[PDB]
Amino acid sequence: HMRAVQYRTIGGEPEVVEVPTPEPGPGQVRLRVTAAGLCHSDSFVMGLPADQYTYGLPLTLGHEGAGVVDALGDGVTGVSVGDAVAVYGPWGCGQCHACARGAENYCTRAAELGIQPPGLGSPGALAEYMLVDDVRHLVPLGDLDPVATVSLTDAGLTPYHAIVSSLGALPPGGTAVVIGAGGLGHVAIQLLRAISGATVIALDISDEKLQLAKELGAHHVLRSDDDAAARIRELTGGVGAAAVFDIVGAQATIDLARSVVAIGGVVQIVGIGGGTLPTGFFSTPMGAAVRAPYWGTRTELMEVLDLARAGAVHVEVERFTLDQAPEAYRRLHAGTIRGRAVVVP
Amino acid sequence: HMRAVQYRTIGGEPEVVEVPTPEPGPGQVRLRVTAAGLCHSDSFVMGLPADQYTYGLPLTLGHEGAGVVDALGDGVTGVSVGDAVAVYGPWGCGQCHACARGAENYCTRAAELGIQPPGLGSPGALAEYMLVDDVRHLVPLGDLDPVATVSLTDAGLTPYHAIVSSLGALPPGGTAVVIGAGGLGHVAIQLLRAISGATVIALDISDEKLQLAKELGAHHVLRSDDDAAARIRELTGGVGAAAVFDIVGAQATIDLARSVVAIGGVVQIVGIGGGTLPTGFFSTPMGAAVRAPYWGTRTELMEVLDLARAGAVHVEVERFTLDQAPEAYRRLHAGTIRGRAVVVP
Amino acid sequence: HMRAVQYRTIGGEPEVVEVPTPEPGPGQVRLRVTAAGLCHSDSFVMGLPADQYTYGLPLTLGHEGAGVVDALGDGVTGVSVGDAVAVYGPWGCGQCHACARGAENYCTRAAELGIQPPGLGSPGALAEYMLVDDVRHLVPLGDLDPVATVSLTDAGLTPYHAIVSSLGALPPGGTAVVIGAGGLGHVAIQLLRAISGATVIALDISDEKLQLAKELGAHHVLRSDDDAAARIRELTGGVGAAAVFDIVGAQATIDLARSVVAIGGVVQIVGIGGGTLPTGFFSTPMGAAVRAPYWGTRTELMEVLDLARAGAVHVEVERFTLDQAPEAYRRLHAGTIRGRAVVVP
Amino acid sequence: HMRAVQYRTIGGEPEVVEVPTPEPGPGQVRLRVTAAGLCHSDSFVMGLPADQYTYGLPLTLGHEGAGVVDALGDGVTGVSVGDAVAVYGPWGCGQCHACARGAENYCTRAAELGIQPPGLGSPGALAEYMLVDDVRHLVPLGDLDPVATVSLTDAGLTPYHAIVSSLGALPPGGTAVVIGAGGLGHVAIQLLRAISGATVIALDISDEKLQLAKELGAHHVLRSDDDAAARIRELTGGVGAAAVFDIVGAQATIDLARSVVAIGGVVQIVGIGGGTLPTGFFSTPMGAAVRAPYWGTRTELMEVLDLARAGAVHVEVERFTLDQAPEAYRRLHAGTIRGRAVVVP
Ligand SMILES: NC(=O)c1ccc[n+]([C@@H]2O[C@H](COP(=O)([O-])OP(=O)(O)OC[C@H]3O[C@@H](n4cnc5c(N)ncnc54)[C@H](O)[C@@H]3O)[C@@H](O)[C@H]2O)c1
Ligand SMILES: NC(=O)c1ccc[n+]([C@@H]2O[C@H](COP(=O)([O-])OP(=O)(O)OC[C@H]3O[C@@H](n4cnc5c(N)ncnc54)[C@H](O)[C@@H]3O)[C@@H](O)[C@H]2O)c1
Ligand SMILES: NC(=O)c1ccc[n+]([C@@H]2O[C@H](COP(=O)([O-])OP(=O)(O)OC[C@H]3O[C@@H](n4cnc5c(N)ncnc54)[C@H](O)[C@@H]3O)[C@@H](O)[C@H]2O)c1
Ligand SMILES: NC(=O)c1ccc[n+]([C@@H]2O[C@H](COP(=O)([O-])OP(=O)(O)OC[C@H]3O[C@@H](n4cnc5c(N)ncnc54)[C@H](O)[C@@H]3O)[C@@H](O)[C@H]2O)c1
Ligand SMILES: [Zn+2]
Ligand SMILES: [Zn+2]
Ligand SMILES: [Zn+2]
Ligand SMILES: [Zn+2]
Ligand SMILES: [Zn+2]
Ligand SMILES: [Zn+2]
Ligand SMILES: [Zn+2]
Ligand SMILES: [Zn+2]
Repeated sequence: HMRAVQYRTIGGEPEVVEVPTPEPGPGQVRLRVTAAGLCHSDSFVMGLPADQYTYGLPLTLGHEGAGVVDALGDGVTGVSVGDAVAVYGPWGCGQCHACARGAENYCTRAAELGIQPPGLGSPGALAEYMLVDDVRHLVPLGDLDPVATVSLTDAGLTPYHAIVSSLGALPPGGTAVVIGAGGLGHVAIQLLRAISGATVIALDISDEKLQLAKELGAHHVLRSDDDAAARIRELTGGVGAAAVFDIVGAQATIDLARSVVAIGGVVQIVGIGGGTLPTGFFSTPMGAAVRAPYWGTRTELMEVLDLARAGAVHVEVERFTLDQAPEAYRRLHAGTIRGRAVVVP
Repeated sequence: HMRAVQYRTIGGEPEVVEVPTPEPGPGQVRLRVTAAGLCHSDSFVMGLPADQYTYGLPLTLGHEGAGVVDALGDGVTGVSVGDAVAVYGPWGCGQCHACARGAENYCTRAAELGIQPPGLGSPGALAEYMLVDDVRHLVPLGDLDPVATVSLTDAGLTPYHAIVSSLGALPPGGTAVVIGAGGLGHVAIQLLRAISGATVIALDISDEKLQLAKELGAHHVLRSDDDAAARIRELTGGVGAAAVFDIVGAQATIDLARSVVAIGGVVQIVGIGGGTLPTGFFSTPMGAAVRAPYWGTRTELMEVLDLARAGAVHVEVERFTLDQAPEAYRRLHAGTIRGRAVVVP
Repeated sequence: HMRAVQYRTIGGEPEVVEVPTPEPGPGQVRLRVTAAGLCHSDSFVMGLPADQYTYGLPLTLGHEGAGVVDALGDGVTGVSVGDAVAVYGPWGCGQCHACARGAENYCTRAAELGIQPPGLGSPGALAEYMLVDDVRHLVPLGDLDPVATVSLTDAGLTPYHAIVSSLGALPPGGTAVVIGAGGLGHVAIQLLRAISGATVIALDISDEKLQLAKELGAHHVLRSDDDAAARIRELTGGVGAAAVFDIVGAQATIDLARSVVAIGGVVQIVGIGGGTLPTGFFSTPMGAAVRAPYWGTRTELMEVLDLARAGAVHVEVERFTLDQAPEAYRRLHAGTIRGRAVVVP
Repeated sequence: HMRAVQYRTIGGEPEVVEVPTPEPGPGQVRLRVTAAGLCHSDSFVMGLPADQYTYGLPLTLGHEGAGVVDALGDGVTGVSVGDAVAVYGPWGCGQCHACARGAENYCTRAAELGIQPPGLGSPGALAEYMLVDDVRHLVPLGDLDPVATVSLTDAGLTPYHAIVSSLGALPPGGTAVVIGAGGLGHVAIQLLRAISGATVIALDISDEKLQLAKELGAHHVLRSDDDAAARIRELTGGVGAAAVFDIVGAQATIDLARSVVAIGGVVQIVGIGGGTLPTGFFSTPMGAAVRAPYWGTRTELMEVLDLARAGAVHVEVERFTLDQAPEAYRRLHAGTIRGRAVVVP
């Protein structure tokens, strides 16, 4: 009845399979999927041992989703069949203190209630159709290209969230360091330019990726190696960086972040790569804050899409078919994706 | 001993005159003036009746000052002879709650203590030399061109201050309206682009000035006439503008601001033009805030200069000599200055 | 089938009448009403000429509602029959930028969509039963006394909102002025003590009401008369008040607010009493902001109720029956209610 | 010429000694010391090995200072002989971006320029007289008791700073945990009550100290032991604490802080006790921030003193003479000081 990309066996690769076409229950909506982004978080999930994997098998992947509204569940109002929409991913209960400010990413009853994001417990977007639990998890696209913008649902939303949180500690004329210019990173750079006055130093491990970072707005680019810290120190007059966004989050990138963050600065550990930053006296500088944020808010998604509309941010897309999804994931693990891999089913 | 531009007779024009070269008292510094901006606030001061004028005669004009440090007063440390510096203008006591956060513009003991800005009570910058009361009112220029950047001391500082105050009410994807694209206005536009994601609508009364506004970053430009409000309504989907910066502040521009500010929006009345905005229920929308800010903070000046360094903002300058200062002021009143008039003595 | 208090004829008084007991449509919930507060906003609505009145006749009054969940509409989840809940009143669309941060009070599509608060267009709480449009407009009471706390839905929520907005301009050791110690006012005073370090000056026109204000936390109380401004000036060392909350909002109380707000201060015009504050240069001080807020946010309601739980705030209640509702409204207009009139049907 | 308490030999105890009475150089002021607080930071400094100790020998101790102005240095204005003043301790350059907002605690040129706080490099307050570098490091006392309030210069200032930084993450009705109810801790508790709506859970290791914490405003007190985490979990409905202030900062107290901080919460590591908090994914919860703040700002000091004036905070003082300073330090290390040890010379 419909085609989809699923994780089905622990330690195995994602596979294109045929599954039932779902029907919207009451409250729910079905989208005909127009675009679906691939995220390195998916590689992280599939790289988990059986004892640590909690999302059930099979799992349709894909938590960056956009589409056209296909069918309405019982009692649904707010959207009409035919509306083009992006999917807000980090679902929450809707009612707690956090959910009420739109910050369903920090919902305090989601684990207890078994609420799970699409592609991370609930059925994802890498399919011809998908279900969304509730109308508040849908944002209008207007006449934004779904393929061009779908990744703003995470590749944009997540670093935007990290940046907005950090703005107090990034005055104009301060310096922001971005470690990793990939899916999130290449959007992170653009977002720092759009809404701060900060000088942006990007880092990565291919010249080719550094060149894209330069073009996307990075004032300075640097290889992520042993020299990085000292060059960043030189670039900031020895003061260090007011803000550091680590989009890798390995021990070594975190170590780098610790050596270059300024007095009173902030480190957002965005990338999930196995490290921790030892925060405390004589480890991190005085006044320096460290945080590992997760995804972002409903308002923030809308805001990121509005930046797309205004031409202030865009995704560098590498386009694929549904059948190529496995192939594309292999490319992503190998580091041969330029920007974001996006599937059009 | 030195040449200067002064206001000497009520209702009269500024004149080039010869005066004593001042010597720095203890705490004070003398600058050899490298650049001096002209502001429409000066026209406002000289247009005051005798009973309302409080700055004493004669008065050397010019509150946008930059220079090279010429001589040190007794006990001065912090600066060296030869340092290039911008002058922070809205002087305060240094010690009250406001002064301590750097916001000497909102100093609560300045009037009581007779503290007055250079060119607005104290001797100004339109001269070959000038005195600054204290070292904390000097900011380093580095290798910024004094002539290009001097006006960032007010033409930049003032609207930057207004914008920073308003950022909470300007999410990315909201709309900011700028009424008046003159000295402050043409910098205001650039600053909104540098540090917000907001769509900028500029307004003015010459096509020529609107064209410069477009080039400087305004997404949309509009003649400031009877149609303005409805076009702004159309441009925002009928919601109105999240923020309005009125750099004219006449009753009519204020009236315009009131008709277009959105629910929960903000109006910064920056221009001094004789009006007031009737703020209250069924006059201003629910949640809408109105403010008449003054100048800006010490940190904000530094921040604006750092934006100049990073190429994010600049002043469109029209250059003059000291002898042409009167001529230049006539031009400013007539509306035939492109950006900012700057004198080099 | 059920008893209710309605406004039925323009210029007439509210009447106890018998109406149909409503049934919950899909999405909706019915409450058995445990308490219903009376607000002076209701007097304002009933005092409107026919051409300005937009809520339709008849209208069941009462926008401060609490209850026990009586029946669930089709497809409703989140609440169970038997749950004790407060009603969040300033309803919005749920989906716009403002609604998504919980600030349905500043919803930008409510007027267009005909969305109306209970007791202010939709059927209110002064009845044995009431309908709520959606589950997100219900907050749990836990084991808070509905009668004691119901007025926190507006009498608390509204000034809390005004205070939270103003906190940046109320450092500890600054002074907050509260003009009017009535339903909102007597809670406003308590809230300023709970969550700021500000010295509180309350004002009113009866000694008896001033005495309650003193007891509820006001550091200083003053008759609202010609001497008020100078006493407030003396009390602040001539600086003025960092924040002023006018809970009357008549021209004279607004005039008072203008004369006493400090440089860089803020005025929240909370009371609806026909005035406007002329905001602008030489009318309001430099940096002073003026705002007419409306109600508050979803998070703020929860926060106010949590303060009640912690014993940090309470409502001084004057208790009535449904039959006494008209009588109680007469008392409120005459100024002989101590704190808040609350009806228990 | 004058008596003072100094650290003179590595690993040795502080001694009362006779030294020259200092004279104010230009810019400087001499205080006749009216009170001098003892801080556990001093124990930390004296417990340092020779290779890690950087403050030179001898060193007059005492960084909580208050006094009466005794003599003016050359060119000093702002203060008069006879003015009662508290000493702002975390000195900075005065001119950098941080210093300009008053945050000399986060000055980015202090280490480079050898600027050192009184009692932590510069000569301290535990003496009959002391020198202050500049007038901006003095705050007026008014008619506050120097002995009662002197410790607000650090015991108050430091946690106030930590709390103010955390307020965004402490809505009213959230929970704040304070680990350690000593000099800073017992003020921290009061400050959380004064300026937030948060429920306060204090912890310590003596019943006697816990009892004082209860009296000073702690809603709940708990022994700092193996049960602490679970009781805190029970007390917050399993959500955890929105904010945790660790005033011990040992590995075990930091471990406790990590287990109880909520999703989106914040940990301020205030105490210097040798630990670090491993901040990062699956170590700290999503959105949780960790920071090790240092001292506070100029505005914050003023604000804390203004809270004292208003009766909102006070120091529980244990009074000593200069000769008893060594004895008092022994007591502090042994944990037999109730609140703050204060010396009156
Ligand atoms: N916190 C969140 O909510 C959240 C959300 C989405 C993704 N993520 C995480 O963010 C990280 C990045 O995701 P993505 O989709 O952008 O990955 P990606 O594969 O698109 O990009 C990774 C980039 O990191 C670069 N890189 C690798 N090692 C590096 C090093 N030592 N120094 C500098 N650069 C280095 C690569 O060259 C590449 O450009 C992942 O760990 C992912 O799980 C986190
Ligand atoms: N608040 C403060 O602290 C502060 C500081 C500096 C200047 N100002 C004030 O700001 C205002 C502008 O100063 P400036 O130096 O930029 O003046 P300017 O002469 O450089 O520019 C004025 C601009 O306003 C435009 N204008 C005039 N009427 C208009 C209308 N009805 N609609 C749209 N545009 C209109 C003109 O065409 C011109 O471009 C003045 O009133 C000045 O006194 C205030
Ligand atoms: N902005 C909003 O969203 C919102 C919400 C609710 C109520 N309100 C408005 O707030 C105002 C107060 O409502 P309430 O229910 O507390 O009224 P109330 O009748 O309970 O209290 C009014 C109080 O104001 C006092 N007062 C009257 N004139 C005064 C003066 N000149 N100076 C000082 N005190 C004076 C009275 O003595 C009384 O104590 C009303 O205008 C109401 O419509 C606004
Ligand atoms: N970050 C800063 O800028 C700054 C400033 C001043 C002081 N400090 C540091 O703050 C800490 C406290 O200073 P103080 O003067 O208040 O010390 P103090 O001696 O006055 O108080 C210490 C308190 O901690 C309690 N305590 C010890 N171990 C504990 C545990 N495991 N659990 C709970 N409570 C415990 C003690 O019983 C005592 O009440 C020190 O480490 C000091 O160096 C930091
Ligand atoms: Zn992802
Ligand atoms: Zn939730
Ligand atoms: Zn000016
Ligand atoms: Zn001042
Ligand atoms: Zn009301
Ligand atoms: Zn809405
Ligand atoms: Zn200390
Ligand atoms: Zn500094």
